[PDB]
Amino acid sequence: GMAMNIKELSLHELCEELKTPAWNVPLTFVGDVGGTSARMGFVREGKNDSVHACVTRYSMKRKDITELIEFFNEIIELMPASVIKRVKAGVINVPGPVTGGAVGGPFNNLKGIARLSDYPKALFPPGRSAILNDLEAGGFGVLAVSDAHVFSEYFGVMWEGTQWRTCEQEPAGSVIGRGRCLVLAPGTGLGSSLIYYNPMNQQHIVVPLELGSQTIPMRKDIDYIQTLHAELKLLPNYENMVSGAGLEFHYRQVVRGSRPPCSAGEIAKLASEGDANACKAMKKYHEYLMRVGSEASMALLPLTIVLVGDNIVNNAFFYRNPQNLKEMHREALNHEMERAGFQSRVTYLRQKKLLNLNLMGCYRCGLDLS
Amino acid sequence: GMAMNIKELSLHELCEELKTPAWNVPLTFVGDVGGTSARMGFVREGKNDSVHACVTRYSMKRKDITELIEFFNEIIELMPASVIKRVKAGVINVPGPVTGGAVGGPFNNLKGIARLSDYPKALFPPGRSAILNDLEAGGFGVLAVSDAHVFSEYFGVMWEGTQWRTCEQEPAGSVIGRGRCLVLAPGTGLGSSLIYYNPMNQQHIVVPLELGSQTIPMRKDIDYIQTLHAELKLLPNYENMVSGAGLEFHYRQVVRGSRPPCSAGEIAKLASEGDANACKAMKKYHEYLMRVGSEASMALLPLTIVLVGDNIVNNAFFYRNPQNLKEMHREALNHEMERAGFQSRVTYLRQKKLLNLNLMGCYRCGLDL
Repeated sequence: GMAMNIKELSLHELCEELKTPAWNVPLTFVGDVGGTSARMGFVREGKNDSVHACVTRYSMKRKDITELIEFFNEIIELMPASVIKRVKAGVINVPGPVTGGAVGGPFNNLKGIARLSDYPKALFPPGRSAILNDLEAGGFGVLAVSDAHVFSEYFGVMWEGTQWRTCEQEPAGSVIGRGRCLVLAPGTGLGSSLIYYNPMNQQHIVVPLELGSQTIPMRKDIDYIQTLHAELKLLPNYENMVSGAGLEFHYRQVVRGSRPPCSAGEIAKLASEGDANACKAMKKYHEYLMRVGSEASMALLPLTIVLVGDNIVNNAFFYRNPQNLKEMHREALNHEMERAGFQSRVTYLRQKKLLNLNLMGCYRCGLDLS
Repeated sequence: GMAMNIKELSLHELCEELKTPAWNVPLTFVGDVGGTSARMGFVREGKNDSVHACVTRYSMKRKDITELIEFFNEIIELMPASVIKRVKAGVINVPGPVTGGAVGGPFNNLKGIARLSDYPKALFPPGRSAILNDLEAGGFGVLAVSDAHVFSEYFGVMWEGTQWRTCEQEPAGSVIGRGRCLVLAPGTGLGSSLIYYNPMNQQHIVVPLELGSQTIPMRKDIDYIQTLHAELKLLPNYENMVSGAGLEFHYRQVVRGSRPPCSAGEIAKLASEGDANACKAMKKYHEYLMRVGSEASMALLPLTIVLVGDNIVNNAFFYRNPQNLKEMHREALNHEMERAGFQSRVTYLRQKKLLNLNLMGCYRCGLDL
């Protein structure tokens, strides 16, 4: 009964899976491309707008984005032409910027440039293909979850803002809402995209952002910011406070050289076990994330803010704690324009169950290419 | 030449104009509705995607948006049946929020709620009508200028960024460009909208923003910001620095009591005459506008930033001064992320010719229907 089903198989197994009756339907080709590995295969529609994907993991051995073409051709050389003929769209996500929806890179951990024109037209049909940024795909993934009617399975409400009930009929967290949805991916970095709903075309549009690189506006933390400024030799941006590196800094500031310096991972682990210093560090982290939220809540007027990614799912213990919710809520309203209720109109949600949003995003984006 | 013409006429004269052969063509009804006045009439297409509007000025004396209906009915009762038949679409802009392109308000300077359902279907035909927010119309107006091939007539390049040449072959400022365009409207307030470009279908989409209400992030101006904080009893936002009130503040800080306070109008006038203090005040204003630009250049990665509005046109003397332009440019690059060239990617343009972008936006939106 799962609405979102991903099976990871070998290439030979994938080829067998595709010849089963259930897969004798329109297919979308999808590729989730990370630094070390890529997951690529086919997505089909199921009962009740469910989504079934069958992908194969490929190792990016050469650390070269051009290697994707060898994978594409390997699939075309192995798959019967008659299976590939039912491919109606092709969309992949790459770990870097994309011009048009065609030309991807440069990348941090990979050589070369992803070019859609260099891809085989059999997996990437002309006029019905795209290369997306990871957070654009992420944001399309959020739609796909909404579309498959199981938003409440994958996203929990942290708190409901005042706008939700004036704009939406269903319970908060049961759908994305026909209103702007800001997606924040607080993990090692700070990924941001705005999902816009256009009334004039009956369509939701995913807009990648760089919220994380804006200079932190101050509250009553002048000294705290200056400590990081002196350390980074850079005027701090949100990502500086909301990142692995930021968490490590928050920890250092808490323990004041009375306990060893630790990593992001260790800090989160300690925090899950109730270590007060590590928890305090997490709170500082979340204080700065709520500042991204409060300012963007004003700049972009979102109906919702959704925190996504594995880091968020794994840190559920922080978001379930009612005390942490109150402190986050308080900070998310900490803005002069809260006097007119700008910050309190926004519903905040957190991803509460693991899902590769990118794969699903590739799928969902493909549906608008038709 | 003149590919974008807006003529302001009396109602009786407008009525005569519309019965002349040149206007015997599909028409769009348009209304730019502000706090004090409304401009409303008809737009037609001409040779080479040219655009011709005839509008009338209505006073919003009663300060009530419902009054628009009496204007609509006055136009229908006076205009020949023959002219009203040619209306194919009807779009107006209102100075506040709008849901479902239909229901507008509540407003800060006007009583009541704008409802498209109440409006006469002869001026607002079914399935071909909308109510826009002003910044959205503004943003559509920019497109309309681009569409009508005369971007270069209405907008001047302040400076060309690196990105423009990587996706356009024609001169910067000749078209809006296949990329995001951030519209900033520095006037009494500070309006903002992002004209998103969707690469997958080549569509420009107008997304209203509230960039002006964001908390100013610091550079080396901690003390300057605190001076305004202590005055406003509010942590300052961009609009606090970039507004009539902000300009007045800049002037006060420059003269430090030595001269009585002047108004924004007076400050601009003095600055056009070469008054050093007034010029310094305009520098300060523009310093904070470029800070909106530098931060938004990073958050929203635009291909262009376009400064629009009458205040920008009327202040051309400031932007023509090349020392002023260098100072603005330096501040627009004054961001940590300029080390990766993010601020330098962006082409900055200023509106250099008067044109009611909202009326043209209403027009352009009524073609996307």
